[PDB]
Amino acid sequence: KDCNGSKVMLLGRFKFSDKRFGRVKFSLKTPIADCNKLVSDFVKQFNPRYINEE
RNA sequence: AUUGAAAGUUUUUUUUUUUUUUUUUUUUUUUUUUUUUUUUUUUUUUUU
Repeated sequence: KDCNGSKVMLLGRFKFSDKRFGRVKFSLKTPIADCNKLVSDFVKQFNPRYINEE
């Protein structure tokens, strides 16, 4: 939902059989494009199933 | 049936010889097998 900050994502070799391995987050370094309106449109059109990452 | 007649114009002789339809005469002169086409798309080096 937030353009200026992402959630935590599982990625790497071990991300299920471990707690301290496979926790990464994304961020925009050049937010030069309007993004919040785009995210709002996407969630208002498709209504994606929000999920949480252990 | 004569004045009154009975006789092959016949035998014999090669139209033959000499002489290459011959010499010269390149089926060649030219014409680009080119021309448009991305070896491309899909796939988390990974779990009890």
